[PDB]
Amino acid sequence: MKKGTVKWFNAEKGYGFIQQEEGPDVFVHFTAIEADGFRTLNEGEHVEFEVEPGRGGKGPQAKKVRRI
Repeated sequence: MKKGTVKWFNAEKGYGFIQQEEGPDVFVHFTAIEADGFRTLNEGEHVEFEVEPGRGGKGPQAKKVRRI
């Protein structure tokens, strides 16, 4: 479970990318976002994300994303 700001979140498509203290971004999708209702984020805002192995194309996906 990592927490970081979001670079961009396409609500029209259902995908986004988050960047933690590490460095690189993460693969996030509406099928991973963990919220109760509106699963839309805002660029510049903080949000959590649980990077998983066989979940995202590039590998690390936001299996567990949170709004912050």
